[PDB]
Amino acid sequence: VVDPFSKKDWYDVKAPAMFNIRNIGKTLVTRTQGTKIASDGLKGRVFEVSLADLQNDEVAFRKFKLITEDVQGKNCLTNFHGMDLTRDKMCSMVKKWQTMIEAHVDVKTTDGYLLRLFCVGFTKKRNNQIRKTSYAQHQQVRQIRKKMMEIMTREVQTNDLKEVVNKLIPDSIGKDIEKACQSIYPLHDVFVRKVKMLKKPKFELGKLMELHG
Amino acid sequence: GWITPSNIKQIVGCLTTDFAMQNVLLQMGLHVLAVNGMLIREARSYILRCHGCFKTTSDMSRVFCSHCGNKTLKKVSVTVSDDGTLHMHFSRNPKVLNPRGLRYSLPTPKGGKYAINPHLTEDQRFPQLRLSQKARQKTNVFAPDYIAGVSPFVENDISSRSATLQVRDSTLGAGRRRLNPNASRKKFVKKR
Amino acid sequence: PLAKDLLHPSPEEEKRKHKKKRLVQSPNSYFMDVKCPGCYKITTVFSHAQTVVLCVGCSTVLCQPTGGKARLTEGCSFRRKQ
Amino acid sequence: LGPQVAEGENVFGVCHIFASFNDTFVHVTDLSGKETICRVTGGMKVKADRDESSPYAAMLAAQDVAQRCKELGITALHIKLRATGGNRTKTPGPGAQSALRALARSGMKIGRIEDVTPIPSDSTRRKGGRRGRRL
Amino acid sequence: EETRKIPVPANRYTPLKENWMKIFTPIVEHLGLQIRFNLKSRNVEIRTCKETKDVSALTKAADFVKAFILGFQVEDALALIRLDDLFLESFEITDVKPLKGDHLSRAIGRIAGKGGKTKFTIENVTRTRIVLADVKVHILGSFQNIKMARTAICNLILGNPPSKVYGNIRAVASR
RNA sequence: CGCAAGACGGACCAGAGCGAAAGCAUUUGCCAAGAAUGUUUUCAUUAAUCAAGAACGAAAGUCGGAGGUUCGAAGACGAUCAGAUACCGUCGUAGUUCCGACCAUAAACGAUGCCGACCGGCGAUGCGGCGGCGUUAUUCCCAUGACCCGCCGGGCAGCUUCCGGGAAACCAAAGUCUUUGGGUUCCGGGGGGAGUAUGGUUGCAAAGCUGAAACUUAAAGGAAUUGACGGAAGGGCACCACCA
Ligand SMILES: [Zn+2]
Repeated sequence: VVDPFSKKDWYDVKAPAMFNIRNIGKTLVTRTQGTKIASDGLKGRVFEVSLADLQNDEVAFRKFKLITEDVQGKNCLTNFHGMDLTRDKMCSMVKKWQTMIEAHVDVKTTDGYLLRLFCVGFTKKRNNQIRKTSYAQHQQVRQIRKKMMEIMTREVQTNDLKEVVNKLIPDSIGKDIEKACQSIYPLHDVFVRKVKMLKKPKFELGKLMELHG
Repeated sequence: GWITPSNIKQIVGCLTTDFAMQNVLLQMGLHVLAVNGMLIREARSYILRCHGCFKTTSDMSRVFCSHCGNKTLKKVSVTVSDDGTLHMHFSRNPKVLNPRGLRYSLPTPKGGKYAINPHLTEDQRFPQLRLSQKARQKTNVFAPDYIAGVSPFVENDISSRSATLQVRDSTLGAGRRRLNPNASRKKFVKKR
Repeated sequence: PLAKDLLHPSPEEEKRKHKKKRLVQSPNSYFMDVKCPGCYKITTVFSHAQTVVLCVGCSTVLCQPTGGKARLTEGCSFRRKQ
Repeated sequence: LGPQVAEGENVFGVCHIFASFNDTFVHVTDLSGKETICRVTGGMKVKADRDESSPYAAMLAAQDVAQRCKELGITALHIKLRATGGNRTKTPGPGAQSALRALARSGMKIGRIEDVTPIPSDSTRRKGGRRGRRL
Repeated sequence: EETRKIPVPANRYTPLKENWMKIFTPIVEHLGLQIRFNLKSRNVEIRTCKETKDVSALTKAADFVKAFILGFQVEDALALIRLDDLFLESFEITDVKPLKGDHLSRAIGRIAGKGGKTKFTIENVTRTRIVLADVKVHILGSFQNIKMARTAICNLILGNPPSKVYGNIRAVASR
């Protein structure tokens, strides 16, 4: 009986200021049906946006996640929520005759955003290596896992999100660990494979306004 | 560097596409042309120098040497100008300069109709082992005279004694030749 | 094959073998003679040393115990006792 | 009615192609995914449960939603292609691979092909026995 | 201009360099598409152009360069460009029955046969073409030709000898 | 998009490693063990194999508790066939999970006791050590890792071979055996009856360990070789086949 898309509306998603592109798509929202507010039904959605759909000089085997927190007259003013890699890239990296090394740390930001960072780094066959295998002994792996736990402990702790996200976008963190682990066992593809989001502060409007402009 | 589908045709003198022909010309200082109507200035190709007896041949097809007869030919890239400035990138990298997978014991020399000696020289008399012509041929699936009859692929040869002796293509399985003999093969393989 | 004088082996081979498996057992370690540069005192340390040989008047480590041979410290040379 | 957008600028959506062994789903959503735009099940078209997981039933579902997609201004799609995963098979079937090629020619601008299959790291007991099951 | 990209493993790299006229020519000519192999990401990546005629000239080009990555022969992969409905179904060899150790490696011996004779047979009688990776079984054919390619494949790798499989194909191949 | 409960630790995962054997794969910390390598440290025959006896012992099973996601013997349903209570699917108890006791069997396998000696090669790999031109850790100062070449020792494995064996298949041990003796433990005597009966013993039970005879029978069995026939499939030929 009822054609429901006459009862809809159309909002715009707009990225925060770390990225070149801001308006990156649409999002359907049913209007206020008296009781439930149309802004209320929008207030928590996540957006699995890639990298080259946000910053143009960049390779898009990475992703980001973004919360429509505020509804300000047909704009989704959008926060940072999380980060992970493309599963095709993940399945591409895990070869056989090398070693997978991981670590995970729970770090706070300076502004109350509790993060859980992950790390993935692989051993690297040398450019004169003849042995098919490139494995690190288990104590070498516990060394490398500690610096992986060390480097991304300080950098979220020292900073806030607007500086942390900017470290994520060229993966400034993972390029540090690559140089910092050459002396133990040379690594190959060291990334922050995934970043979770554990807790948030009380919500601040003007923090988000300054996070856009 | 894309392809941008025009560039396949963009990939007094002479018109030779053989580098053994093109090498001798520019060392005299003889500017020639090609199917490209412009003259030649750059000659980029590959030759094979014997790592054993230091003997370069312009042939890229052979894998055994012409002077010493070993498998010590290695890939050598050249760059020849119109004047004939021979400057050759000898790849100084010990992944190629390597004695690793080079010593292994060989089976007894076997003589018979179906013996397979492990291809040492370029001309020792192998027995005539050939594929059956109903197996050796692939599909010319381009050709539109194609609809009538059999399955959408080539029929596999399960009948002949070319298949029972497991005769394979000499080009097929070449990546297993590059594997060193003394390695960790899986416990249920058997090659040729 | 089949023709080897075991009375007279070649010494490089005899150096190459495991120390118990020679014709007659001759071990591989020796005595180095540690000359610490800071002091003047000649100290004699075993080549495959275990736990730390200190300097007497200087309280200075001359060697650290690794697996097979001991590692010296910086600048401390040695002279092999013939 | 809908996205009042200039013509060089696409209005992306997200299409969920769920494969099974009994049917295939085609499911066009928001970029968030919380609203879907239209869900046409692969066993809505063919009235034969034998043919419910057909490539042909996949074509008929995907043509009837790119009709509905183009109806509502969605000119482009990011495709989250999906198996059943978990304990059972991990790779999406040809009935998912069919509907992909179906709404490619139907005028939808196809962007990123995404493999969202539920994969376990380490799962519970397989539904089959120790002896095996036909698959 | 829209594009597709698709990865490569390291054992499938050297087949591309051996076949970079034969994968090269039909994509660029018969479909009007542009093809690269990004070595900094090691992916094969094609895009459309102005000379791209068909709307789905790209989609059936991706599956051709997918099937070559999945180990299929070059010529036998070419018909994905041409024929309207060829497909592929991929397997985990342990998705049917939990083999392991050498009981896993004897599933490969049954499903290959001596000299490939069992693989060569099921391709002939079920109008398909299959490729065995280690834990992975990839089949390529029509849908009903696929649906009775899995069952000859599934029933080799839960115990039955090839002769009971050879008999039980042709009772279904009659229809 | 959240919340919860329990199991699981894929890919990495290798003819790699460890453990007496069953067996063992998320990080971190703690608790004690262990081989191998290194030794110009110590004791100076302290040993090898082992009836009695003892610890551990896959899965399933039995009692208590706790926990009950997945899967699931039994059981209850619903379905194609001349026949089916079977090959199917839906649920699903016990169990699969943790803790405390029992229980002691497996195609527990290398279907191959343990210790020692001798007897052909060849590289690869795991761990430790030794030596060395080189390249990278931003070079460099020595470090120390990461690779690279070689050597030693003990490992898991290969590959090779007219060593010698073997009924042969095959084995570098299954060799050094009529030219028969290094030391030592368990254990077989044509095939069934039968691992049954009875007795003893352990256990709550299930069962485990030990274990016959009367009687019956001319074979049973092992390797290797040729066919036959296919309700097995394809290639070649034929107007006693087909197409036109
Ligand atoms: Zn030569």
